Amino acid sequence: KKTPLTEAISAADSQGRYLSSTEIQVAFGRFRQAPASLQAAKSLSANASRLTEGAAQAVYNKFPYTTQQQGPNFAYDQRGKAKCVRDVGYYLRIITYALVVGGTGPLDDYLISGLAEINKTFDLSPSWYIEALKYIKANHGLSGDPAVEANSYIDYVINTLS
Amino acid sequence: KKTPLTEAISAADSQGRYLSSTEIQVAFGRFRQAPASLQAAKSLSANASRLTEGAAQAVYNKFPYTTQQQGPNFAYDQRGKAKCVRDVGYYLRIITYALVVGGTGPLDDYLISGLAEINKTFDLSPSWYIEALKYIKANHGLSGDPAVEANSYIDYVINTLS
Amino acid sequence: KKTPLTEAISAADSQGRYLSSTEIQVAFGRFRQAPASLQAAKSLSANASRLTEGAAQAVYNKFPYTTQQQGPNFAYDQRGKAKCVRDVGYYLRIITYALVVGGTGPLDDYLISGLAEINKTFDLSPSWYIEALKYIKANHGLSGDPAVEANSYIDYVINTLS
Amino acid sequence: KKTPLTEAISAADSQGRYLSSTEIQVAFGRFRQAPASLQAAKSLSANASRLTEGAAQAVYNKFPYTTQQQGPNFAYDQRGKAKCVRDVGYYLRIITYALVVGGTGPLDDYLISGLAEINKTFDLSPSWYIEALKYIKANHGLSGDPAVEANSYIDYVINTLS
Amino acid sequence: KKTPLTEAISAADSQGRYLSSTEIQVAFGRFRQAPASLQAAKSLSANASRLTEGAAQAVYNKFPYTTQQQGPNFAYDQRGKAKCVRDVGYYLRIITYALVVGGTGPLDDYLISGLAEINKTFDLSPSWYIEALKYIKANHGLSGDPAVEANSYIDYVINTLS
Amino acid sequence: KKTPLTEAISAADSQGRYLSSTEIQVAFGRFRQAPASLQAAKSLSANASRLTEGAAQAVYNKFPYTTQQQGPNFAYDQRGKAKCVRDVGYYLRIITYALVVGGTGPLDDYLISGLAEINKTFDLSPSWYIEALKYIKANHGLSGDPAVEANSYIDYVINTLS
Amino acid sequence: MLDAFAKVVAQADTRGEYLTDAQLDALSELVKEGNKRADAVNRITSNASAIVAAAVRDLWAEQPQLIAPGGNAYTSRRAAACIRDLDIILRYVTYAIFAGDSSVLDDRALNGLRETYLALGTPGASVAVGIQKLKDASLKIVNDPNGITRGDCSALAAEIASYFDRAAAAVA
Amino acid sequence: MLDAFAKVVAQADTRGEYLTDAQLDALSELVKEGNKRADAVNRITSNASAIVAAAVRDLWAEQPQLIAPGGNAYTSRRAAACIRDLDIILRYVTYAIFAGDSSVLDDRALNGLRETYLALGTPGASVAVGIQKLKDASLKIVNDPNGITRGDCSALAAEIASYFDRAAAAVA
Amino acid sequence: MLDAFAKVVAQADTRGEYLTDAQLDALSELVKEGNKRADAVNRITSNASAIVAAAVRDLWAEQPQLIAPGGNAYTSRRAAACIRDLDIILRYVTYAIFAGDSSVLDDRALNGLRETYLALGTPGASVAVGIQKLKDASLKIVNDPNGITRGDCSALAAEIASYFDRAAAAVA
Amino acid sequence: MLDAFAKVVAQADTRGEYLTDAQLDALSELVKEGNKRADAVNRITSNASAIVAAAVRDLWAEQPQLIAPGGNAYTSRRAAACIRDLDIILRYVTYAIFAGDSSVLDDRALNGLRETYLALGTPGASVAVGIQKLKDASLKIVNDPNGITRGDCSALAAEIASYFDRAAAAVA
Amino acid sequence: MLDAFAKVVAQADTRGEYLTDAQLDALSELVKEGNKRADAVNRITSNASAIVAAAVRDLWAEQPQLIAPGGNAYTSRRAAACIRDLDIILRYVTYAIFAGDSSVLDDRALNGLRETYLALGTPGASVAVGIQKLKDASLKIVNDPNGITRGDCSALAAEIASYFDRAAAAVA
Amino acid sequence: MLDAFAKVVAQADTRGEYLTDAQLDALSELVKEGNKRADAVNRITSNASAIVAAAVRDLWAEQPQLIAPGGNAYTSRRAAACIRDLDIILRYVTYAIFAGDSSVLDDRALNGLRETYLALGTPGASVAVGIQKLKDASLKIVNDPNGITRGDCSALAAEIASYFDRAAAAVA
Ligand SMILES: CCC1=C(C)/C(=C/C2=NC(=C\c3[nH]c(/C=C4\NC(=O)[C@H](C)[C@H]4CC)c(C)c3CCC(=O)O)/C(CCC(=O)O)=C2C)NC1=O
Ligand code: NA
Repeated sequence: KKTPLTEAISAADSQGRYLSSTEIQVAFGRFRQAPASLQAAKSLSANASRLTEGAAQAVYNKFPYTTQQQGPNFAYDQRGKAKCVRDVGYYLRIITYALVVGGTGPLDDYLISGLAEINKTFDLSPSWYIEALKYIKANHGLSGDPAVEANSYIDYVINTLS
Repeated sequence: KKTPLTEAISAADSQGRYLSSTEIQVAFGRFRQAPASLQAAKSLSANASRLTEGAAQAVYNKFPYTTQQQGPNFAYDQRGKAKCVRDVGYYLRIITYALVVGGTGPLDDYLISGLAEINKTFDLSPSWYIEALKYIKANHGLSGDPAVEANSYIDYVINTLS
Repeated sequence: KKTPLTEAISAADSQGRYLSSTEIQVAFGRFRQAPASLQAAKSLSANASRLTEGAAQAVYNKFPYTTQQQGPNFAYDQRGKAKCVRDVGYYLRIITYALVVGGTGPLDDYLISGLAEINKTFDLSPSWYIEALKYIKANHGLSGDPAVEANSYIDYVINTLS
Repeated sequence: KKTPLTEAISAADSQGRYLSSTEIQVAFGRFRQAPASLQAAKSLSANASRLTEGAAQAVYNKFPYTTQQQGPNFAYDQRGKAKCVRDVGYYLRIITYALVVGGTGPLDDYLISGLAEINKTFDLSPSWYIEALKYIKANHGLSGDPAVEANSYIDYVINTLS
Repeated sequence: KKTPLTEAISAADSQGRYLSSTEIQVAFGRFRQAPASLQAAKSLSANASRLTEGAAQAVYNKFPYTTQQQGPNFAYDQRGKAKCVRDVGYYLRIITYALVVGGTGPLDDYLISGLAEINKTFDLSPSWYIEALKYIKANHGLSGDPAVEANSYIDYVINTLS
Repeated sequence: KKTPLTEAISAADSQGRYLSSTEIQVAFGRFRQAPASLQAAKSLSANASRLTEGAAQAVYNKFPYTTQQQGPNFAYDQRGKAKCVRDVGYYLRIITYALVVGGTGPLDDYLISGLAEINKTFDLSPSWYIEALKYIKANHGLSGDPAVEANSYIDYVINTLS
Repeated sequence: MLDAFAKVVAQADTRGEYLTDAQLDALSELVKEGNKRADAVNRITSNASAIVAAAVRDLWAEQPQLIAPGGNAYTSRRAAACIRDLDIILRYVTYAIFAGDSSVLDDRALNGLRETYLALGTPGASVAVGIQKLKDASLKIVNDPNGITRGDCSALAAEIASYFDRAAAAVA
Repeated sequence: MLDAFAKVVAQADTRGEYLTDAQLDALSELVKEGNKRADAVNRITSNASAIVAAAVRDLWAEQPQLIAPGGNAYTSRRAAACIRDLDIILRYVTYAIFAGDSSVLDDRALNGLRETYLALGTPGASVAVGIQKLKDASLKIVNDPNGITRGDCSALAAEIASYFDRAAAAVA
Repeated sequence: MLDAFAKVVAQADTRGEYLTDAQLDALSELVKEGNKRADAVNRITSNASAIVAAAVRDLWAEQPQLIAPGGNAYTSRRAAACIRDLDIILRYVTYAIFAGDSSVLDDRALNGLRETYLALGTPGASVAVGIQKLKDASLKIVNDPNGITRGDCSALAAEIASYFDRAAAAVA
Repeated sequence: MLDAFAKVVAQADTRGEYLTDAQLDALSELVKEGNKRADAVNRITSNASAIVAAAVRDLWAEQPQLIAPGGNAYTSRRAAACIRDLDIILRYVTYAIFAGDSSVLDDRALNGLRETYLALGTPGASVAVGIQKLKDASLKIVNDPNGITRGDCSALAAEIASYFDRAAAAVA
Repeated sequence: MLDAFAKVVAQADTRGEYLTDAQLDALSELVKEGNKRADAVNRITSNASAIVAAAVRDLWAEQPQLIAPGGNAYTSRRAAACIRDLDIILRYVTYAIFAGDSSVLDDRALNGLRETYLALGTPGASVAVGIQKLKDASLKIVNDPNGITRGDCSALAAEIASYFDRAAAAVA
Repeated sequence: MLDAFAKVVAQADTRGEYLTDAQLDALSELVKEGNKRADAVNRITSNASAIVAAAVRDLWAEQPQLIAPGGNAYTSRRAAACIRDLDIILRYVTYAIFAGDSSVLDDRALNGLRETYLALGTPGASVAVGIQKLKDASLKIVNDPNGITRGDCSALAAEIASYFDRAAAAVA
């Protein structure tokens, strides 16, 4: 929901006024940056399989006990690993949504709100996902402004987990 | 107060958040529009006398009774004419401020808040200042985005007077 | 709505209490005054045509451009003139309503609320109606208490327009 | 300090409004009534000692046990008797105050606010004072409007006591 | 409604908390005390007839005018005495309810809330029921903890009436 | 702060009420439990060192990576291990506080409030401390009522951790 | 919200017309009867505690199931609420008499009262009986010929009766 | 909060005394001049907008540093706020005239206004001059012989002037 | 609440899918026309007071019974309320243009607006006519070839027209 | 609102009767078993996080469409809200066991809860499956024979089951 | 906020130490005399009306200018306000007795009270005497040997006095 | 409240002057370096949790009395409130970088913070050290030459350091 355009509207509406040249400049900066964004989102979408699978394995690599300890919260079995790949896929997919709209809105509404309660209730460690997000940042291969904005959403999620 | 940069801060702070890439895109379009809009206040400043003196006469030409009706609110005398040219310079100068900050903040804080009370109390017709504003828009000589943004601010004041 | 009787009820009801001898004295004063007001309204009703036609004529004499400049806000045509004498009749008829009830309620509810927005939106000038009301005060020919109370309602409207 | 004049002011101040002819008529009604109101006050004060001692006596006759039962709340002795005539004098004096200002303000503020808490705490029966107030009504000897208004404040206290 | 158990719940619910060992100790306190409370309630119920008629007669002796003066509020007729015994029976029965739940809930909700307005409206003296309550305390014949807890509720109602 | 006696006061004060037999029964059940709680407190204090060392060691054996991975949040060095045993002591000492007061207040105020923020900021896994509390529960050797009230506060902290 | 004068003004504005001479003389006739109207407001107000107490007493003596255990008016809180309702209704009726118009009664007191009593389980028809007794006690006090300048008040008494009847109809 | 009548009542309550005949006659004197008191309230109110506009216009003409860029009354919002302060003071003064007591002016307008202007940076002495111009314009309107039954209003005029001087002394 | 990008993203999340290449290009085609979108917002906003004033003036000329005594737009408060309504709709329509999605207009302005007018007695069908006048004047201002880089805005104009037609359909 | 004692008192007040000797003796029997009641409260509360976590885990594994993209329990916010619902329900059930009465469950948690889920788009029958799983796990913990004085808890266990079944049936 | 147990815990946490064996035994002996403390609370609470009424009665008999016309406790409002203040303090004192700690009295009742009586003009010293009379009556009711198990409450009675004294001190 | 452009505009309005060419050109230089500024906001924001975590870790390691029992940062709540304070300062410093002006830091975070710490007994000098640690970690992250178009950011890093110093001087 939170995009530069919706934030612009919400602000003007809460002040009961028309959009001025201030909010117009918001659209300029958004439409200027959006090709870099929709650019980064097209690459992350194509590389999503190898990125989520590699992120899940990198978590296992830094935290090998997650594939070893017995319990529903862990990836000791196929079910656990499938749950982990699926989670990492959620993170990456919603991160692309944020790129497509140019704001953290999708991250806030679909991923981050309620996340700490989820990670607490199911004994999922935030450090697990931080490492997966670090691997994505280290392997998505983006460059220029698409990489800078993609990394700021990744680090946005990292900041929430820590 | 209200600029692209302060509005972005105000939104993030009211929501208790660090700035995100949404807000950074606000600074991007705004730093893109500034160089031009800035020089476009240097033009308006260098021409302020001519534009103000011209705008005041254009009000007299369209409403000649303002130069004849015997009353303190009118420009029938020297004192009245000085007050009028002063007012027109106030509008133009604060409009140039709006160009400088890329927002209506200066117009809202220095000019429009309290304006209806003023014009009612001192029996000053909004139609006088609309005309003045129309002359400025017709004669400021600006081109491109500088003209458009300046004209948006001129019509912003015209909108609050009608 | 706002009359001596209703304000007495509203004040008591906001305190959740019965009327006392205070509110009776309010009704005694209103009833002592009603006769010279009721007959004021009877005089203003009979002379409404002469007062409103002359009131608009007085505005044209002081502000000749209102019968010359060719815009929709102006009485330069037969249509403009009809709108103007119509307005003045609205002012006068509601002023007599205030006399009938002994309070500014009808003026507040039917005339004054939103009036500043009307005059702004349609480029009607408040001095036009202030001058029309000054003419009505000088020519209604009432005397004694009715003239005083009617003039208070006339000046009440003038106070709103300035 | 609730009077016809303070209520008019407070109502106009609460709405941020100047006084209008509505409130002027309140003052007219108050000044029209004040001669009768003050006359009732002057007669009640002159007969204060007779009315008070007689009202206290009417209570003793109506509730004889208030002079026979031995307790702090009873006038069985001279201490209670002094308290009782003092109390009855408080009621009558504050009642004359209500006539002076033409409103229940003095009664509400000096006598009635908190009265049920004092009676309950010190085991004073409200019936005792209703009987005394009845005797005052039957024995003040006022006629016309000063009687009607005096009896409305007497019945005002009686109502609060029941 | 107000019991040790419901207050424990209402405190934990108002803070969104599960019940902890604090509220469990509330239950232990309630259960340790309940046999003594249930003892007093069974005894008062078995002796309710003689305590109720006896208490109302103690009022008649203490205040003979109640069986003597003629009025709706007085027990001078059979209608009045019936009402009186009913009221005393209400007080005593709701007092046994308090003992049954171990709290003032039944007294607050069924008897005390609105009691001051009832007694004032129908000219019933709090002093009449204080004497009835004093009689019940002096004659219920309880000992030990049941007497202590029963008297606390008796003194609770007396406190309210004074 | 949160004890059976302070909750009883807080509830009565929020209702503007004196204490009643309800709150007295709270103190009764609380004075019934006291000897038990204090016994568990005196034993948990004498055994605190062996419980704290053993609980940390139980975490090391369940999650061996906590003594291996080289990072500030881990107990791979002596500094870490010291921090870890310090934390278990904090949990244990404040749990005994909860027994002394018969309520979760000390746990809420000294340990739990802001605990989740700390574990996330410093990358401390809640499973580490849950496992330590499990070791304390199965090794304090308490019996009877001191056992289950001690285990309730233990499971209380475990609930805020999961 | 409205009194007798504002009502006519409000009706005149919807037609955009001045008050006719007939409408003014009618309003002037109400002013002439203004002292009788003050007497009605002062007399009902000066007796309102007794009027209400008599109303709930007679109503409860009439329908003992209301105050019997399990009844809508049983316990002190609900008895006090029942007393307060008949007081509130009488208070607004005194307003309507003072205004010479029932709008204050309709707008602030009666609107939604039927639906309110249904949601409560309070017998609205039993409230109507209590309102009838508020009316009977009030009219006898208004028509009291002692201590007042003797004259005709039948028209005002009919108007007052219409306010009570209007309140009794609106509760069920 | 208090009018002239309530002021006397309150003072008599501290003594626990009934009002004397001199006090009852003093207040009866104020009732007799109530028409003059209503004219003064009506006349000031009826020209309130013009009185305020003239007070700020003349004040600003004498002290142009107030309106000049950077002045306390510079910008449209502070210019309006300056107009609003004088209109507020004029409104409360008409309350006091209507009441015959300055308590409403003291309790609701003057109390702390001296310290408010100090915190804001508003030159209180300039406000006092603006009040003095409200007073001069108001008294001229009150004492206007046209359109009124000619009579003596010098006592009322002096009462009005004290209210304005009180307000002027409270801001400096 | 939603812009054109979030509309696509929200629909993708319910499917749990990444946006396709065609979807990203389709959205990218929109961003490339961002300057025409910004002109439509700026051009309508810069003329809103004149657009609304013309709309209500033409509507009341076509339907004089709205402003005749007794009409829904008679009295200054109702007349000003009617002007505000058309200005409110115009404002939310420029919101929708700016966002490339009508959700802000649907959720915050149009949702339940017909039922509000029916409860008020405001002729919704007459509001629809007033909306159509806002639409004709806005499109004429948006499509003005003077003072702007000449180009094709027909696709955007159709989109702007759909927001007005949607607003009109909601009240007619 | 009510515990087991207050429940019997509320019914006796509507009849205007003292409690019978049998009614008192029944309540004295609930008091004698209060320790088991406290154990059931302590034991459920002490395992609430694990009971809720296992309730939603088994529910979502039995009904994977709920957490699949677009499902009601999909996204982190809705998955958390679903956990909270079962946690809240279990919390009110422990209130009900502690009070020996279901009024706190009915009045505060179940009242209108069915309709809430109907207006939210939440499958009520899925909540009931979640509640049934709170029941099974809780009873297995209440009846855990280790670390507690052995005795008969079958009647209390049956009362605990009725609370869960009451909540499951209220949401279906 | 604190009882006697939490106060010792709070001081031990600031030192990061467990409670010593003596500190536990000291808190144990406080528990062993909890019945006396429960009586002190119940006896004062059961007689709270008579204690307050006797306290104001003797206070006003000692200081007649408090209730004389103009007095700080003259008029019903001030007389009820004076009764209320002593009742509030007495309740907060029984709060302190129950907790065996003065925090609830200090934090919620005495915090800012002396300043309040200074802003009001109320004689703190007269209030301090009323408190002392609350203490006087309360202590004679706690120490009353009839209808209670004979024993030694001197330590508790000393504790009760310090709370009253604490309250008297903070207002003088 | 103000960005770098508004602060110069606010100063010019107090003079009633247009900006000089030097003032306009100076602001053009700021605009030209805006990419560096955006990186500074992005880089500090993208590391805020790590920067704050390292700041309290290094502060509490240099001053263990803060975390030792009884210390100001002892207990989980006060440790968390201490982390929060550093996180808030860092957030408002990032606001000041983004705006090129400290007004949002001064008005919203720093105004009265020294008095707040004194009232709580929090060592203002210890907070300043933590802010210095916030500064050092943030500057090294901004000056990180990796993954960025290399350039000179020394003037911006000098400006960023002054916001931290300003906050540090305001609590010490
Ligand atoms: C819910 C209502 C309720 C309350 C409040 C209550 C209090 C209470 N007071 C007690 C007795 C006792 N009570 C007192 C109190 C005192 N003896 C004196 O002579 C002093 C005047 C006074 C000082 C306060 C003493 C000294 C004892 C004996 C030792 C003890 O048990 O504390 C006991 C133990 C049983 C007994 O001996 O009576 C209880 C439970 N019981 C109830 O059911
Ligand atoms: Na004009």
